[PDB]
Amino acid sequence: TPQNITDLCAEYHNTQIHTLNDKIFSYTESLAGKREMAIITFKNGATFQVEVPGSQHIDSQKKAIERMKDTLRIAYLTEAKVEKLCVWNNKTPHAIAAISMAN
Amino acid sequence: TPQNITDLCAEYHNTQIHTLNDKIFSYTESLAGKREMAIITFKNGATFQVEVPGSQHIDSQKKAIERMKDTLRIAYLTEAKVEKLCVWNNKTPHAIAAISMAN
Amino acid sequence: TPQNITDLCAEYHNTQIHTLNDKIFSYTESLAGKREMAIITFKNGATFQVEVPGSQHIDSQKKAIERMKDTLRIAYLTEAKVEKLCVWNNKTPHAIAAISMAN
Amino acid sequence: TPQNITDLCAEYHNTQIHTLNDKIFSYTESLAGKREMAIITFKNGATFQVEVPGSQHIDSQKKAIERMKDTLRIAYLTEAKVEKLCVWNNKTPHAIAAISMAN
Amino acid sequence: TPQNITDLCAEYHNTQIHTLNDKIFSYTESLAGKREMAIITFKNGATFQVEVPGSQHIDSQKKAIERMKDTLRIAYLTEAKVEKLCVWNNKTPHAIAAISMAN
Ligand SMILES: CC(=O)N[C@@H]1[C@@H](O[C@@H]2O[C@@H](C)[C@@H](O)[C@@H](O)[C@@H]2O)[C@H](O[C@@H]2O[C@H](CO)[C@H](O)[C@H](O)[C@H]2O)[C@@H](CO)O[C@@H]1O
Ligand SMILES: CC(=O)N[C@@H]1[C@@H](O[C@@H]2O[C@@H](C)[C@@H](O)[C@@H](O)[C@@H]2O)[C@H](O[C@@H]2O[C@H](CO)[C@H](O)[C@H](O)[C@H]2O)[C@@H](CO)O[C@@H]1O
Ligand SMILES: CC(=O)N[C@@H]1[C@@H](O[C@@H]2O[C@@H](C)[C@@H](O)[C@@H](O)[C@@H]2O)[C@H](O[C@@H]2O[C@H](CO)[C@H](O)[C@H](O)[C@H]2O)[C@@H](CO)O[C@@H]1O
Ligand SMILES: CC(=O)N[C@@H]1[C@@H](O[C@@H]2O[C@@H](C)[C@@H](O)[C@@H](O)[C@@H]2O)[C@H](O[C@@H]2O[C@H](CO)[C@H](O)[C@H](O)[C@H]2O)[C@@H](CO)O[C@H]1O
Ligand SMILES: CC(=O)N[C@@H]1[C@@H](O[C@@H]2O[C@@H](C)[C@@H](O)[C@@H](O)[C@@H]2O)[C@H](O[C@@H]2O[C@H](CO)[C@H](O)[C@H](O)[C@H]2O)[C@@H](CO)O[C@H]1O
Ligand SMILES: [Ca+2]
Ligand SMILES: [Ca+2]
Ligand SMILES: [Ca+2]
Ligand SMILES: [Ca+2]
Ligand SMILES: [Ca+2]
Repeated sequence: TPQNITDLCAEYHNTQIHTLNDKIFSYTESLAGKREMAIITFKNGATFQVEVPGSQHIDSQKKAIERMKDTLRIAYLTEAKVEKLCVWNNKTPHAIAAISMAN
Repeated sequence: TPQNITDLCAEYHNTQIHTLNDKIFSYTESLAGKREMAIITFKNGATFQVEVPGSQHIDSQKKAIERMKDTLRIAYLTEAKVEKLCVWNNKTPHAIAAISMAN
Repeated sequence: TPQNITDLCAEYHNTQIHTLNDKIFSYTESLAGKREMAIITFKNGATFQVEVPGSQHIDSQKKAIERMKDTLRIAYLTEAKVEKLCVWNNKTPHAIAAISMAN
Repeated sequence: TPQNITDLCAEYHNTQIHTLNDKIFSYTESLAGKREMAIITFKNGATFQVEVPGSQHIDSQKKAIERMKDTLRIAYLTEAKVEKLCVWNNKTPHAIAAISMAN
Repeated sequence: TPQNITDLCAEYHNTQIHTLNDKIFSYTESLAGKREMAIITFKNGATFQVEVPGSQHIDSQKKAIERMKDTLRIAYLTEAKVEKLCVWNNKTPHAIAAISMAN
């Protein structure tokens, strides 16, 4: 299996790496019906979503989606540096597929 | 798909953005029957709930309701600055739909 | 809908408010069969349980029971000041219905 | 309903209280099949498990077993002082039934 | 039942102990389809996965797999020293079976 986010991201169609090397600037979370999601931004204005669970997910990606929103919240609150995100770039905002964190 | 809490709130009827730019002053949680809910307040007396799950919520919102109460608890304990709340204003106290945090 | 713990407590029979204004002194939790519960005390010796889930609880409370134990453990570990508890006072020890944290 | 760990421990056969008054020295966790468990140690070498779930457990204990593992991990990572453990002494290592924390 | 990670690790085929005595250098998390997993690395370049749940795993392991990803995330964010890992060495990268923390 790939051993880093760059290699993991490159296996998938319609994906790309954003290199942030920065903490999350804002964290937004919604419980509204059909927008049960999180949205993050960085200081540079880059904005990312964790997608609303739907038909494009295999429904074990379901637990993974919830984990990812947990990780973004704790990263925000701990000012953890986000190294890279692997995103689907065919969504607006870009939708997070993977995150890497390093000091 | 919205990129911020203001645009997301505008997708919903009978909602309003409140801007607090302040940490939560009090956090209340209840397990009592029919009042399984959370209430937050700010120093200025603004008071909001996460509603008891009911018929105004769809299946997809149930997990998000639990998530939002987790988020408010950790935000209170971290003294995290709350930027904005998107709220349903036909409820008293007003009911949270979404939160944004930035500092 | 109540906007504070005192008003919420008054919607039930056999409840009362304790005003602690103090951090949790001790936190005890048990996985022993039929005693799957938590117990907290304060420096003045006031002692409270989260009750074992049983037939006296409705389905909607089961998540909220789990949540309350999560809340008491993180409040203990962060030395958070507990303002008030709403408790059923026909249990020994008093059983927690709601909690408020402020200051 | 007991009001302290010592009184809870005395409801059960084959138990005893260990009085540690110290933080957890090591935390071990396993996902290997048939050893889905946690093990903690103290500096003096006292060693305790949270049992692998099985037919020795009633249904109401399964959430509490998961909770106890959560509690031990956060206790370890916060260096929380463990006052007492109630354990079954007919297991090797001794199996945790309850924990109390105080400072 | 084993009392430490080395003895646990000797219970399985195709496993070995790695002794790190270091905090995790990076934490990677993916929800990408069929690759829902975490990857950690240490400063020496040692790289480990928590494997995607699949047919090598029995039902009793599924909660433990999710727990182990929770553990690595919080270990990462607390800069907790990892003492040893027990891994399956017939995977790439080596797959985590168990973890011990001590400092
Ligand atoms: C506890 C209390 O009475 N506080 C009030 C504020 O009202 C609460 O908070 C607002 C946001 C809402 O959730 C109310 O239902 C609560 O009782 C009150 O805020 C104003 O409330 C009105 C309600 O229609 C509008 O939301 C305004 O936009 C708010 O400014 C303030 C000011 O009147 O006074 C107390 O702090
Ligand atoms: C361990 C012990 O005996 N503690 C007592 C207090 O009682 C405990 O805490 C109260 C809140 C209740 O849960 C009891 O069942 C516990 O044993 C005791 O508190 C008073 O308790 C009575 C009820 O029995 C009323 O609730 C009063 O409002 C409480 O002040 C205090 C003071 O009497 O003494 C020991 O700390
Ligand atoms: C190539 C890389 O990114 N790192 C390597 C180490 O290998 C990685 O980590 C090990 C533990 C294993 O998961 C490999 O699959 C990874 O690529 C490599 O560690 C040694 O790896 C060998 C197996 O190839 C043995 O497991 C040794 O015990 C490990 O120390 C080291 C060489 O020491 O080089 C880079 O750090
Ligand atoms: C809120 C906003 O419009 N911000 C702009 C950035 O765009 C956002 O973030 C990127 C990563 C995508 O999720 C966008 O959909 C989102 O609106 C914008 O970032 C650039 O977006 C490009 C696509 O339009 C592309 O992904 C590029 O890689 C990325 O750098 C930046 C720079 O143009 O400006 C912000 O204001
Ligand atoms: C690794 C080791 O040998 N530790 C010693 C303790 O034993 C461990 O911890 C106890 C609580 C049990 O879980 C043991 O199975 C485990 O090895 C030892 O504890 C004493 O062990 C006695 C018999 O093994 C008996 O259980 C007794 O209750 C307990 O106090 C302590 C104290 O002598 O020393 C460690 O070195
Ligand atoms: Ca800062
Ligand atoms: Ca402060
Ligand atoms: Ca202190
Ligand atoms: Ca220390
Ligand atoms: Ca550091």
